[PDB]
Amino acid sequence: SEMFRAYVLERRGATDVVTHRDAERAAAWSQQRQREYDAYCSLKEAPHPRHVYARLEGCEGKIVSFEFVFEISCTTTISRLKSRILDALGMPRDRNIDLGWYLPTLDTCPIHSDEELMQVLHTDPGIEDPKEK
Amino acid sequence: EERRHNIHHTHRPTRPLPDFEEVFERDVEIDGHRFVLRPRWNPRTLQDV
Amino acid sequence: PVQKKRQEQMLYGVNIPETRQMKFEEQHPLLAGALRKLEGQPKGFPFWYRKYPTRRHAYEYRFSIPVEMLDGYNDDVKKALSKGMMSIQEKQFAQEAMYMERYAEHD
Amino acid sequence: LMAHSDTKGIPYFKVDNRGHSNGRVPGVNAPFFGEFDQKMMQAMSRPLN
Amino acid sequence: IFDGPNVGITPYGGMTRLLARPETSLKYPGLAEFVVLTGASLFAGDALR
Amino acid sequence: VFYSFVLVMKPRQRRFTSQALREIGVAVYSNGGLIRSITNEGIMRPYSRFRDADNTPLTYARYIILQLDMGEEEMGKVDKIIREHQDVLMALKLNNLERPVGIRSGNKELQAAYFPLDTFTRLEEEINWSPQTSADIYTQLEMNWKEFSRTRWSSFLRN
Amino acid sequence: NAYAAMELAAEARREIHELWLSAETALEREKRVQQVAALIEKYKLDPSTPREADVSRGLGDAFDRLLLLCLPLGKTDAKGTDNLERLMHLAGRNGRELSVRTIQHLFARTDSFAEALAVFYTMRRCHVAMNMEAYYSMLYSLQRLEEEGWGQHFRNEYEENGAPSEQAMDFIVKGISNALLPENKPWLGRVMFQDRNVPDRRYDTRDFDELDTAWTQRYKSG
Amino acid sequence: DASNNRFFRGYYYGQRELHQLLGRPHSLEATNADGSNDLSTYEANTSQ
Amino acid sequence: EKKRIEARQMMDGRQALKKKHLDLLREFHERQFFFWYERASERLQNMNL
Amino acid sequence: SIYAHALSQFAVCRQPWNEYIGLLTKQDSTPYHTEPQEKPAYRGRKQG
Amino acid sequence: NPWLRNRQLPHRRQMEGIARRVCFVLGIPPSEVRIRNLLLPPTYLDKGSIVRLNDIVFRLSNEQSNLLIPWLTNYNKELDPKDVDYTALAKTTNEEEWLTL
Amino acid sequence: ANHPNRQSGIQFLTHYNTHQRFRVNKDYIDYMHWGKEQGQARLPHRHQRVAFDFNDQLHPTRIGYAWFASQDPTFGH
Repeated sequence: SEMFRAYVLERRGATDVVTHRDAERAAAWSQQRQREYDAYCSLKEAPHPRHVYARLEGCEGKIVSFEFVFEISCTTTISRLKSRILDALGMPRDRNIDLGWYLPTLDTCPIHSDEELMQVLHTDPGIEDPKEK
Repeated sequence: EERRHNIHHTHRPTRPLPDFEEVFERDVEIDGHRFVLRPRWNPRTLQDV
Repeated sequence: PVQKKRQEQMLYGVNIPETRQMKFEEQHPLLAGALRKLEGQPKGFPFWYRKYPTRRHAYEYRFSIPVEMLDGYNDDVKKALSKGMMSIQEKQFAQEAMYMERYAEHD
Repeated sequence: LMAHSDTKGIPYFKVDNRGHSNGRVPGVNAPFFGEFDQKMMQAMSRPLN
Repeated sequence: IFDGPNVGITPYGGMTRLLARPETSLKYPGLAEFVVLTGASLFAGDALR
Repeated sequence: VFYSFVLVMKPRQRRFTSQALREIGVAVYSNGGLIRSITNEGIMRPYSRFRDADNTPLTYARYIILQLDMGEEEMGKVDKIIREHQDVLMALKLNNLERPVGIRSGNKELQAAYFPLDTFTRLEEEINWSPQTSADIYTQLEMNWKEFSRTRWSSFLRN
Repeated sequence: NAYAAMELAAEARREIHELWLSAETALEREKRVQQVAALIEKYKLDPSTPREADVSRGLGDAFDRLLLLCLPLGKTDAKGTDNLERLMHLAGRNGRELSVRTIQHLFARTDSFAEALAVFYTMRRCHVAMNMEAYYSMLYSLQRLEEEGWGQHFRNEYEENGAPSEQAMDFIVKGISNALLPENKPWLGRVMFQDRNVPDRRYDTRDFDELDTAWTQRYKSG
Repeated sequence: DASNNRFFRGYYYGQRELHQLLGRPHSLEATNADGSNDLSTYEANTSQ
Repeated sequence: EKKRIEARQMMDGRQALKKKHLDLLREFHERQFFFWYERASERLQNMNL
Repeated sequence: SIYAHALSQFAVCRQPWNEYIGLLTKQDSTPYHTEPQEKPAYRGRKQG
Repeated sequence: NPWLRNRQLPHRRQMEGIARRVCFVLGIPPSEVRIRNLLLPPTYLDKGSIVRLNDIVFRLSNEQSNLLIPWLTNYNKELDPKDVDYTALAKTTNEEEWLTL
Repeated sequence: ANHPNRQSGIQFLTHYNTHQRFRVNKDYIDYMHWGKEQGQARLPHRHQRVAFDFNDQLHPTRIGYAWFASQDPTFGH
């Protein structure tokens, strides 16, 4: 309730004006929160060094593993990862490859874009047998 | 579950219940092909027939 | 004179019978044990929920607020949710809930 | 305004029991397989057996 | 689905005939062995052609 | 609020205003009730001249807002106490503050069916908006929302 | 830059796994607690640490097993409850939501009642929005505490006797007298039509590991 | 009685009273020839 | 006699079921109580101020 | 199905008839779509 | 009651429970415990049921049983057609629990 | 029926407790503002109808697409 009783009367230039007494304070607040949002997002784009498992869909079981660093600030990153995967599978780098996310819920997604891939890295912490280091 | 917890479905039953381990053979390798799970045929191979 | 006594006894206030506290302690001795450890301290987990099975069951304070939920708050708030602050309609509903509870076969 | 809370809503809290009153329903709860009958033609028919 | 060498039995239902018509040998030589040996699904387009 | 009043009062010397408000307040305490806020406002010019106990019409009057928690029985007593005081020109009473007009109409409330405790906690100022309120409070509101929701449990589970 | 933070975070999770895979009697309650505090203060896992150079970002899934590595709270001080609320606070910043699996084993880790309340309160301070999973996992934990108490009592009186009483027997059969969320009517404890009882018993480290390793094998094969 | 004689199975005066008395559930158009949807509690719990 | 034993079989079934329905209703009320407490706590926090 | 994947690779999806019939070239097509106005209804024996 | 059978034999959660409760009280190792069900026909007792009562529940080799219970050889009673299905029970979904027992 | 308050007629095809629509004490109708979409103001609203036409749609089944995954991928709502 003590917000609504916080208005006030100032004279700006030649004319009378009703303002919030606390308005500037709330502006500082909201601005700071925005800057923290910016920190958070810029930090989700920061280099993410994760261990990559990739399972080729088909009757031939083959699983490729390699350590990959994801830099999601400047599409090209997805194609880098796909180029690498194909390099390990023993196939030409011109294969049209659909990447997909294997969820801990045993579901599956397509990944069409880098901005999405970042979100996949951030959202899945990974599921790992710690015995295997 | 029934195979573990129910004596009346296991021992000398009215009607038979299948055994997973008996139907399937785990981890098979046949001429370059790796099968996670493959069923048990008495002539196991196409050569054996 | 009897009915008059019933309304005079509704007006000034009702009360939950210690009968309910008793059967609460005998039925769910663990929960009552917990509440018995925690008296006077503010609780973030409502252990007392078995004592009040229904919304209607708690009449001692307004808006069906159980007693032991008021532990960590202001005494002003405690007075503002008290019986003295009920409307008359609320008081009727109180008397009704108390009696309904004493004659009910289950909750 | 008056009711706006930091605790998320009923759906997040999953307060409710039951669910759809008919239990498992191919359209609503479970998945739907096969074909849509938009006219009621299969839905009222007489068992020939 | 004309299968069942996968369940350890020979196919039934007479579709064998359809697969052996001299027409099928003309249009899709080898298809008969493909579907009878490999349990494999044929669809509307394949049944039309 | 549970109850509120708007009291249009005669603009007297301050000692008198203070005596009168002490009388109304004590009349509320004796009757076993609380005062959420006693808000003062200035001496305003109303749209209608009021006559006082002297039957002398008045151009100006001091406005005073009461917000009370009582029983509905003994606010009859406080009502005819306030209205019968000589320094009060007019008093209008709001009893609608617990169930105001904008709620509980065809499941308008999401995730609850008539939660009464939403509008009781609140004061009159946020149930009924004053004219000066602008889009600016939409800002403040949320800094007072988020902030609150951060510190509440930690403050409560202290003691 | 933050690539360094992630590297040092790799060494971090290496030694977290190092002490998690131990899981021995050589690691006692006191020793585990102070070893954990040692890790936190080594790698700056306090909420005071800035957003960048936050070590807790690059702990995949080692975060939860580090988290429930805190849980049984040794007998020295009430200091213990802080280690926990440091870790959780960081999650709050980072954005990683706590899995219900994780907090279920978290309660399953609790030794006494005051500790269970300690946990629930702690994640109250940590701005966790309480769900039905929260409540039911807590209740389950209380129930298994009492069941454990009575189990202790009856094995105890069986020891000084040599043959069980009938009370021991029907306790064995129907469980706790007048339990909340009981076994004989299983349809109560359910949330979202899945039964919720993980917390009704203790788990070793190898149990946890069993489940996720199972998951991994399923990926590598199916 | 009600099985061989059509005048007994008239519902709204004879049989209605009988079912009210015996405590069977009853209605206008019922499953059983006489007035009654089902057995009473006594008839269900006791072999006569 | 046969009709009656199966009649009371069904009756006992139904009465059992409404016992079960009773448990479900109790626990529904409990659930929405917890939720109620989550909101009401939050409001009284504010009223403390 | 624990194992059947052999078939899964040469397996065939079902074809998109809904949008194919949607996007067929039509002879009522208009550069800008206008919803029809309301048709006359039956207001009862006195009104028609 | 063919209605009331579907519940009667314990839920898996109850078997977990009983198992670890025995583990607490008797001091038996939780590694090796085997807890099983045996449910017998409602109104009478056939050969099958008695054989799997003698053989499994109690461990009795054929000769010590034939010693102890001579009459089992002459006892031929088997399930009537009406009573065959007492063993097979209705499988009910978890979203369906409000409807059927 | 020319009597006022009897104008709503005899409809059996309603869901109310009388087949005489004008003795029903539940829903009193509004002759001036009603019946844009239903024709006459007497007749039951689109959502309460217990009788259905040949070429008219019947009631929607309420939900309160995920479950069509087996169907035509393009098939909309």
